[PDB]
Amino acid sequence: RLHQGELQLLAGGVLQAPQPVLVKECELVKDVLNVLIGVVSATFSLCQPAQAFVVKRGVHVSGASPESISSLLSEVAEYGTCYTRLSHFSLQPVLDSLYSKGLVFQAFTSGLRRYLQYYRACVLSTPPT
Amino acid sequence: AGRQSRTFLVDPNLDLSIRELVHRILPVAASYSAVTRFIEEKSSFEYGQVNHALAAAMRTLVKEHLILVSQLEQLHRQGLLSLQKLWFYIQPAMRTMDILASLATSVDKGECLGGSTLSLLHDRSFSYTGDSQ
Amino acid sequence: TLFLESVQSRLRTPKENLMKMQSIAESHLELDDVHDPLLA
Amino acid sequence: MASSSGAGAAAAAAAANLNAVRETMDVLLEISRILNTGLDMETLSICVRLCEQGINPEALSSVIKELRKATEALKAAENMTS
Amino acid sequence: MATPDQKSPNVLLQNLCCRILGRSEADVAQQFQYAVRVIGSNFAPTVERDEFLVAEKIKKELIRQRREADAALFSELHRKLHSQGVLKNKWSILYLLLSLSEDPRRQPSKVSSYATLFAQ
Repeated sequence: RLHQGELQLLAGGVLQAPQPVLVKECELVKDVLNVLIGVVSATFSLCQPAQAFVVKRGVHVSGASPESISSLLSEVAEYGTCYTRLSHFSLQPVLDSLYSKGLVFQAFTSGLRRYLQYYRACVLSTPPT
Repeated sequence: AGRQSRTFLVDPNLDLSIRELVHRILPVAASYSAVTRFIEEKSSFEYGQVNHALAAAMRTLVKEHLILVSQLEQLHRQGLLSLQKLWFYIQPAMRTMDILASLATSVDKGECLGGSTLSLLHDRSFSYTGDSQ
Repeated sequence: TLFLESVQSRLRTPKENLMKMQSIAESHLELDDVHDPLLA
Repeated sequence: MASSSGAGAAAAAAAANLNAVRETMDVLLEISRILNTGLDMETLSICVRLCEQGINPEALSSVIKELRKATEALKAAENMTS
Repeated sequence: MATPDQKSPNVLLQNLCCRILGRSEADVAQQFQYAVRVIGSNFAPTVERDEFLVAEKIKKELIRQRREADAALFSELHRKLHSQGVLKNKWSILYLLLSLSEDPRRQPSKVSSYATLFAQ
């Protein structure tokens, strides 16, 4: 906090640093698990066109700098974005009469659904501790 | 509305992840309701012996599905079901119910009855070349 | 290595992962989803 | 759905500008150290903010010298009283 | 967009005095008054208002102090600062830094305790 105040003093008020919101980690883990399922959380919001979690500006974690924590959370949000977007791409479900990708593609998407099921199983296997 | 899958309204104050899981599972419940309705209606003698027998087999499978659903309810009562575990367990049920609803909707759109119902079942079996179940 | 071993001796001086994955799947995968062994 | 993606990029650009400012401030601190100015991180930041406000360097230098003499007398009194 | 409450130069000077003295604002009131008197006094324009000229003067002064390496480092840092373009008044900051430079070779003339007599 002292260093951020010093940086703001040096920046002469021009760098409106987003206010560091201190959140308990025992919550950050929940947000991470939601990201692993592509779910937006209080700190990470889902950008629908990108199917991507967006970190809330000014996330502060105890014991770490809010900027470094934000960087870590940005990487985790990128991973969650990849998971959710890949799920959506693979989520093309039914070989309806409008399905033009053929049976080989449909079987590929079935295998991908199996893979994503295994991924979900792994995510659920992740202990929240 | 018609021979369509049932749509559901979810309480807006639910957790977004819970609401999305509910909306993902509800398609299975709607398909199950449609298949059970088709089985119970077309099992009447007026639908002909072929359509009646198909509906009866669907009704038996719906009974097995209800048994499965009751077992899932029991698992929920034990607290051993997580949202990801719930989603995984309903995924096979979701796909089976979706196949059953697609067959029901194909019979209904074709108004398939008796031998026509057998034609619709054959055409659905050819349509399920990629779906062994 | 031979020197160190001889010096210490004279001075008296000083599939399983697949099974684990199967158990994890059984604990976390739905009964009906076939495990893909390459994916597993 | 598109709009949500833009705010992240805008925030990243603002953070990059802030990081560049921080780097510049660190460079200025290093220069002051090389110049043996005697400013600490808090004092250096205050000096930077004051300089941004237009203070005359001759007046600032005289004020700094007088403040340093007063601070030295106060520090000697504080060290004598402890 | 509420540009961070950059407290007026008097408040900033008071905070600076408190930081330098290591005392609370209430303990530096006489020093604050002295600062206000100094700041209100007309100061002559700085000898050089050119960033590059100021950097060259700093390098020359460091060379006069036999700090040629420090002169080169100063010239490099000045080039970097000019290229960064974050500071609006490069000439003023350079003049301040030049005024605040201290010669490590000149043994500090230990300020006789007598200077405190005028501080009151």
